[PDB]
Amino acid sequence: TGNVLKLKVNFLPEIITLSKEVRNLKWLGFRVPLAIVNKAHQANQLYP
Amino acid sequence: WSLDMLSHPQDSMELVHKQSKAVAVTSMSFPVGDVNNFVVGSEEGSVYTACRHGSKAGISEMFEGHQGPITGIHCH
Repeated sequence: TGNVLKLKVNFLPEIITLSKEVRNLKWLGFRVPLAIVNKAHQANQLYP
Repeated sequence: WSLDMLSHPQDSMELVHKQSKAVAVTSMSFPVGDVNNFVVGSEEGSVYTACRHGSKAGISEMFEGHQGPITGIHCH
């Protein structure tokens, strides 16, 4: 009540997905889609 | 990082090469009993003996063996 607002970002959008992606690229790029592989390539050394 | 210098982890002894992948390490703890073997245990075994530097701070003398993600990684 009062139209106040906190903050949020998009890092939380793939928490468990980042855990699974880390394990996937940890072994060999597990059974996921090709878009997930491209996202892993654009997020592995980019999550910071 | 150093004991007084921890504004960023300086000694980034990556237990992987410099390619483009999230080559992770499942619950990579160091060796228990202070044997300092930072065993970087990947999702498919590969419990790398990730040390500080040199030609052995990684998966050179990888003390793996875990059928799956080498998670409980701490020596005797």
